[PDB]
Amino acid sequence: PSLLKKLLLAP
Amino acid sequence: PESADLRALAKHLYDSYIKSFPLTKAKARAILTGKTTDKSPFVIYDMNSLMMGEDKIKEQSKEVAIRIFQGCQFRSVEAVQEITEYAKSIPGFVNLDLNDQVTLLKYGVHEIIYTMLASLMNKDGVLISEGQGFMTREFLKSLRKPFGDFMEPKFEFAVKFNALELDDSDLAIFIAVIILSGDRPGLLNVKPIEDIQDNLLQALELQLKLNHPESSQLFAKLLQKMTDLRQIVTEHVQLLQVIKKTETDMSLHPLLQEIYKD
Repeated sequence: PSLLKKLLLAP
Repeated sequence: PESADLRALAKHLYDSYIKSFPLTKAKARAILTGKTTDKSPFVIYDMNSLMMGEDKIKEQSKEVAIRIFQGCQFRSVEAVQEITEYAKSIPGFVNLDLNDQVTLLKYGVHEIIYTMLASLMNKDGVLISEGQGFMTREFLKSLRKPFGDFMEPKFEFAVKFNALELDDSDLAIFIAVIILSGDRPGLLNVKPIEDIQDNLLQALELQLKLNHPESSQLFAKLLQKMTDLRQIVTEHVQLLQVIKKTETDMSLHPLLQEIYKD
């Protein structure tokens, strides 16, 4: 899974 | 009118840059030139001073060159997270397709890392550990052959980039322009990215004309630095592949694994 995607979604 | 909106955009980006990046260029230059009331950074200039300062600026039994190289990689991880927070503040960015946001960061973060590293560098060394340490350029050059030239290209870029005398307000817009690059591989919807970038480029040109009125062709110089940064990242990726095909037992942080996956 994308760690960058997780960072992008964590407000 | 349009110009006033471009100044408001420049100011918004500056304010979000201040929110996202704890150690600004202004704060870093104050430390480097010794014009700050804070405690002086601990200077690492040889193996003995590394031993004395390592734990304070931070066990394992890895060779020194590998501990230094991997410490640089962990700083990169924190930088990726700060850059991601900054990107999310660029108007229009969070409304892009989420996979395109990932792509823009994957292919842009290292160019931004080099840009902001220059803020922490002079011809003689680099601030580390959020400004609490200073590692000399000569000491980094003294590391065993695979690692002795890992930082030198970054110093070479930084000395020339720092000669342009950009401030944090300039850098905020420059970094945003780089992130919003419509030519990254695999972008699904290029037009909205280019539209945002076109506006950021107009904001950058106006910023440089107002903030650097005597610096002829500074905008054109910065466009060329964007091209240079891509070549620098390419060379760095080549060195990493070498490091991987000659070194052993080198753990790579999972966030960097995602970014480097090609």
